Formats: sequence, structure tokens, C-alpha cells
Amino acid sequence: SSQIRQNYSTDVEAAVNSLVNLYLQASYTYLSLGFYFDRDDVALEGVSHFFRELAEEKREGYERLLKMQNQRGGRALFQDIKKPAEDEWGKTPDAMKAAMALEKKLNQALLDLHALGSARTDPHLCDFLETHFLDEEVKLIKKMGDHLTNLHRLGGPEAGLGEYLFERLTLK
Amino acid sequence: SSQIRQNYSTDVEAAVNSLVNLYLQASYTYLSLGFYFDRDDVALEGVSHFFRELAEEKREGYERLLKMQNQRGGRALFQDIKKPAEDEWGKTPDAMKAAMALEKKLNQALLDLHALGSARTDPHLCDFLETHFLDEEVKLIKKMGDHLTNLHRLGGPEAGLGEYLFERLTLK
Amino acid sequence: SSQIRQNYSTDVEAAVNSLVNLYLQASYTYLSLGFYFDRDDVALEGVSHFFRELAEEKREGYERLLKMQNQRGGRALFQDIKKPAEDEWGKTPDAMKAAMALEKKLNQALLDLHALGSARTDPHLCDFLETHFLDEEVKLIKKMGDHLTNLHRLGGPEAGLGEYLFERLTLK
Amino acid sequence: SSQIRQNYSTDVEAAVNSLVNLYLQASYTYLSLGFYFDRDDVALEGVSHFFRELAEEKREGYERLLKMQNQRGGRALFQDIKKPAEDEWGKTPDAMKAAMALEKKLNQALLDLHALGSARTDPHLCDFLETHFLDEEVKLIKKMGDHLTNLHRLGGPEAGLGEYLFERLTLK
Repeated sequence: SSQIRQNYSTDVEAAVNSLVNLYLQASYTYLSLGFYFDRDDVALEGVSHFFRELAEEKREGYERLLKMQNQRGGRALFQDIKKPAEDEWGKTPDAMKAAMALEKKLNQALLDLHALGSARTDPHLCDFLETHFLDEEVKLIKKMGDHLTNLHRLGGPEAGLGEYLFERLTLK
Repeated sequence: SSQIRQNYSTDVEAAVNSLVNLYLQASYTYLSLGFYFDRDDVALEGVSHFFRELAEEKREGYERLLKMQNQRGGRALFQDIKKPAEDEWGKTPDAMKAAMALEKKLNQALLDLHALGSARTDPHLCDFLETHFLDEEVKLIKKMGDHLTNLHRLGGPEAGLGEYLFERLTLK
Repeated sequence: SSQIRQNYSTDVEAAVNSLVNLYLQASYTYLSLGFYFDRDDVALEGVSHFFRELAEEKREGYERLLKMQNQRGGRALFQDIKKPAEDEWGKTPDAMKAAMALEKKLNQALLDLHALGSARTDPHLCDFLETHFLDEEVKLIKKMGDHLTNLHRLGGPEAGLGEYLFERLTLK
Repeated sequence: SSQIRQNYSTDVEAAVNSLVNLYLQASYTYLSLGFYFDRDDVALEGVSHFFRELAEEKREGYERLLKMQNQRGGRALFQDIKKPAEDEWGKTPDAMKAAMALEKKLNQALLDLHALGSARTDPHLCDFLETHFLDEEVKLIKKMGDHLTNLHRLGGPEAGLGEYLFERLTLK
């Protein structure tokens, strides 16, 4: 057992380890996306660089979750980071839909974890998620929402020109 | 009666005065440990300086609590700050156990107060404790938990050398 | 297939993706180690920080590998990241042996990949691994070897005392 | 013959002189493209500037080759630099396909020369090409591959407009 187990339940601990696996699948998916958009047959350095940053944000994510779990004295435990859903992410809007769907899944897992944390009454977990996960997701999901709307706006028979202008002018 | 006071229930107000008294007992206890580890027959200036910092932190604790009590229009009511649980804190590990147990008890009182804040529906109390209490306690109980683990790693037939190397190389 | 892909054979590409998966298992293992050594019953900030930097450096490893595979016109693809071997890593020498074994396994995969690149006549792959992998692992396996020797010079009948000194003084 | 000559085979000298002539054809080709894209009826100062830089990097190439050949006691037997394959290079993608075909042929000559370096046991030649030719051509062939994919993703009824946007937003 652990001497720092002040009010941190075994099912919240199991949920936080499940959340860490989710944030790891997210970092690994944004790694796959980040390098996919740098393949020569895709060649969108800015779309790449955006998902390179999201892999890093999700990496600060699982590092904060593990840091927090050790702060609560929980057992960190690890199971397979199952592979990113596609090895062929397709056009920028397709990949941005996949990124959006991944982040909405991830935010759902955080909202579910806060629902659990408030149900068990674990105020430090509520604070932690509130402080730098729930707002991290909401800002980032809004940013991907703006990107999706701009990619739908730029959609048409000239969609290739759309993706280039999206990348150069929005994604630096 | 207060003219500014809103939502802030009488049981929360009394529990905040109770938390102030607990944070004062804690501060006074860390004053006792802080000067105990500076006694000539104990002589662990780093262990002293650590508990001196905790007395300062638990002082910022009751000061933040009382500033908040006033901001909510609560009467700050001052009860006796009872004598610390010992004045012979003994070996560094046994003193650190007493600190750990005090700090866990203080965190438990904050969680009881947050649970009361939730049960009275007071968001600003919940925010205030989440902002700069529950974070402090979990970081500090973790820091004591690490100190205890290192002291239990160092404890043995050479325990006095263990206490010294802990005080020198962990506690500056 | 790719417009840029020159000389980069199918078995080089398969081996490089296998190396990316190996480096991902390595980062994930140094993550588990890094957070295990931060765990309250383990409490070794410098050992945690050492494996945190190895998770970081193995992350530069797979990111450099993927960057290179893209620069060679490979189709980077992703298997599951298999979990770290066992998460109760034992005492620091037991964990440092698990790290050494993992690192020698990883360096073996680099040497196998360079031998494969030499057997397929891929000079650029030979250069890339020479440039900032083979040196990178040899320096690091030397550093792990130094740490193992120190943890076997220490860590006899004084056991835990030697482990603490090793963390404080060797690992900052 | 030469008092410093060691392991530098007459085959390696003949191949290095052939590579120097080929890097001179490459710089001379990128001179023709560089000034063709500066031409009033073409007017793409970014595409011009891009090929002006490639002519410069291919010059740093043949100079560094000659500097090395003197470093190894070979004789710099120069040959006629044939005119580039066109001067009416056409649209930017169709010119840059020729830039790719040139650079991949230049990279093939490096790989042939490195294969000869291994087949004559010249570790210093192998290192020299590995150090600052092979990885340049790989990074450069990647960069052209990215530019071609962007240009094909900008080729269609939006041609010309996509060619200008490519210049304006990539080559600036």
C-alpha cells in the first residue's frame, strides 16, 4: 500500500491509468499524423507541425496525469498503446475530422473521469482536470473546429488548393 | 449581520474557523518541529529549515483562509491553539511521520470542508480550496511521503548517519 | 511508388519501422521507469529524472527515425507499443539492469539495422545511424554500465543507504 | 605517384572527377533554371531564388569534392560541362520534375561512388560523402518532393494561380 492515499479511490486510480492509455493513444496518433503530413506524397509541413505540437500537448497531458497520480500515491500501471486507427490518414479535412473525433473521445474520457471524480468526491482530481485538461481540450477542440470549418469552406473541386492555403496561411 | 455576505452558509463559516484553528495548530506544530530540529541535542538544520518553511506555508494557509473568511463576510472566530502533539519529536523519521499524519489530517479537514462546500453549494469556497489549498496539501504530503520513504531507505543500524545524509543531501 | 524514394529497400523500410516501434517501447519503458522512481514508495527524484531524460532521448530517437524515413520516402507505419516489461521495477540496480538490457537490445536492433543497410547497400542509412544513433546508444550504455558498477560497489550490506547516495550524488 | 596518395584508387579519382563534372552540370542546370524562372515571361522570383540556391549548393558540392580530391592526392581532371537538357523549362512543376530527375541522378552518382568506395576500401571517401553529400541530397530530394506534391495538389483548372501561390507562400 501507500502512505499518501488520502482519498484517492482504486476505481479512480484505474480510471486515471485508463485515461493515461487514452492520452498515450492520442500522442501516438498525433505522432502518426504529424509524420504522415510530412510524407512526400502528402507534404503539408504546417499540418505536420500542428499535429507535432498536438503530440507534444498530449505528451504533457500523460506526463501531468502520471505526475498527478504519483502526487496522489496511486500505482501507475501500463498496458499496450494500441496503434493509431489509420496508417493512411487521407486529405487534411479527413485527418482533421479524425483528430477532432479523437479529441472529442479524449475530452469525453476526461468529462467521464470528472463525473467519476465528483461522484467519489475527489476534489483535487476535479481541480487538476479543471486546471489543465478540461480547458486544454476545449481550447484545442475549438481550434480544430475552426480548422474544420475553414477546410469545409475551402472544400470543392479545387480542394487541393484549399489544403495548401489552409496550411500556409492558418498553420503558418 | 454582514451586508456583503451571499450564499456563504453558517456551517461553512464555522468550519472555515475550524480550519483556521487546524492550520494554526499545524503552524504551531511546525514551529515546534522547526525549533526542535535546531536544538543542540538534535542538530539537523536542514530538517529544521524544512519545518520552518512548513510553518510559513501553514501561516499563508490560515492567512488565505482568513482573508477569504472576510471576503465572504464570515466572522473570524479565534479559539485556543492547543499545544502540539509532542515537544520530543525524536528521530527525523518519527517526526516526519507526525508531520505526515498532521498534514494528512489537515488535508482531510480540507476535504471535509470541500465536501461541506459542495453539500451547501458554495462554488467560491470549492474554487478557493481547489486553487491554493488542495494543491499545496497533495504536493506537501507527497514531499513528506518521499522524505519518509528515503528515511525508511536510510534507517537501520547506521540510522544516525542516515538522518545526517538525508538532512545534508535532501533537505539542503 | 514515392517520387523521392531511391535505394531505400522494402526490408530497410520494414526494419526502420521495427526500430521505430522498438524506440517507442523504449520511451514507454523509460516513462514507466521515470514515473515508478517518482512513486511515493520509491522516491528517487534523480533516478526518476534520469529515466525521464531517457524517455525524452528515445523520443528524439523515434522522431529522428520517422523524420529520416519520410526523408527517404518510406511509408511510416505503426504497430501497437507493447507495454513496459514489468512495472514493479525493483531496487535501482534491478531497474538499471532492466534499462541496460533494454538499451543493449535497442543497440542490437541498431547494429542489426546497420548490418542490414550495409547488406542492402544503403550508405545514407549507414550515415544516419552512425551520425546520431550508434554513438548515442554507446555513450548511454557506457553511462548505464557506470551506474550499474556504482550500484554494485554501493548496495551490498548497506543496501538502501547506497541507493540513496547514488541518486543524490550521481544523478543530481 | 603523388607523395600523399593513400587508398585513393585511380577508379575513385576517375569516379570523383566524373562526379565533379556531374555536379558542374547540376550547378549549370540550376543556373539555367534559376535564370529561366527570373525571365520576364516566367516571372517567379521565388522559384528563381530556389534554383539560384540549388546552383549555390551544387557549387559548394563540386568545390567540396575538389577540395577533398586534393586532400586525397587525386588529380582534378576536368571535362566539358555539357549544356543543360533544356532552356525552355516550361511550367514550374514540369521544370521541377527535371530538377528531381537531375538530383536523383546526382544522388545515384553519389551512391555509385560510395559503392565504389566500399569496393576499393576507402573509409575516408565513404565518410566524406556520408558527412556532407548523401544527407544533403536526401534532404534536398525530400524538399523537391514536397514542392512537387504541393504543385500537383495545385495543378488543374487552377493552374497558374496555384503556381503563383506556390512561389509566393512556399518560396519566400
